[PDB]
Amino acid sequence: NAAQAMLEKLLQIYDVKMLVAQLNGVGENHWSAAILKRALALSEKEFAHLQTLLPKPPEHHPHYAFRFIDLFAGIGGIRRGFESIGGQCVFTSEWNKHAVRTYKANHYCDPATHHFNEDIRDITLSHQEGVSDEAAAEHIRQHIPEHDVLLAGFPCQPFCDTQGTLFFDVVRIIDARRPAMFVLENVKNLKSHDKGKTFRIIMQTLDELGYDVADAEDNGPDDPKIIDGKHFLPQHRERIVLVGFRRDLNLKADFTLRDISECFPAQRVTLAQLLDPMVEAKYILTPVLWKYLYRYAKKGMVYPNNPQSVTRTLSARDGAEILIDRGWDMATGEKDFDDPLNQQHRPRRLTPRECARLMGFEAPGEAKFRIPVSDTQAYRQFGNSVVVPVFAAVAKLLEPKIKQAVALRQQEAQ
Repeated sequence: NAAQAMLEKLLQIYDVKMLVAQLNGVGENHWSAAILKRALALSEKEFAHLQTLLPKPPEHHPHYAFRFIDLFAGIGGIRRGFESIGGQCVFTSEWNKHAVRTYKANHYCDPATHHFNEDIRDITLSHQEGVSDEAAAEHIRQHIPEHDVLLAGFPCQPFCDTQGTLFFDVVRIIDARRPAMFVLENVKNLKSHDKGKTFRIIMQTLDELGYDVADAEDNGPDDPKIIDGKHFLPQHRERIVLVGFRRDLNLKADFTLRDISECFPAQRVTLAQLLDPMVEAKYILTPVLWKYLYRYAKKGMVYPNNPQSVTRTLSARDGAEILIDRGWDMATGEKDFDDPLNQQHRPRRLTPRECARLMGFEAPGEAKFRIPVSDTQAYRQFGNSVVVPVFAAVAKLLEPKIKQAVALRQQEAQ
């Protein structure tokens, strides 16, 4: 009966074609989609191999340090940091079906203690005018469990004041559930958006909810709420981070995101360290694509052997945009672009896994991160993601505060 249980979980994540290929790769039996479906309605090493395609629970399972939810979860960028400090994810909302597949491939999700939602309005009922605020709150609580830390990456939309936006849905959820803390991620320029109206309305809304936001009054060009991944990984990637503390709990104390610098690694990961020395040929640019990309570059090239690539930080400006040199001669390209000899040295694109390392989902040298989707979807996913070690650092700063909050409610239960 357990074999049918694994297959249903596997089919949420992987294409039938991939599972069939994986089963054939074990080299014991011949498999097809139809035969796989038959088995879903046969064992030994095949079972063992399929196990390696699913994430294991953390080492401390089933005992967790605190509870959190994951809104606009993507592929789990914000989740990783908090799972790392013993957190239990008890609810995830993510609209993008392919992102959900990558999420499920890398995060253990027990349906007895966790729920997925696709469309958040289905829970908040924000599109239903006739539902009262209290009835909506009661409805939200049916779907979203009690939690200590709310995590959200919401989209930047212009603006009872927040109505007609996804920010409103997040606010409805914070009000219905009153987590001890929240962490919201947003675009670096949030402060400038709509002549400052968006940031002002967001901060005022959060304050009126009863939350103290870290560094709320520190809004100059050195704003500590703006954190760049460049401190952890070799690319410029800034997001604004809004950390809130429920005021009645008095947890904030001296907390400040200025302390983030304590979390910076001793030595930063280099661009060179993230690259696989051997890559499939399909990553080499096609002759036509190189014609496109070359003219663009004239109207980001990495030289992994040039000493500078130990130092350099890729701008904000991967498996398309970021290119790895394979010995193209500039002068020859200028004289005769189609030179058959120089054409053996077209640059290559980053692979999805190298993009995973660039974003912090994958350690240098390692291949633990599961990518169950197409290269195209994977690039999109990594492009849309938070920088993992930024939020791991934030979680580390919050850990003592989170432990205090859990202690408070456990004592509040007596």
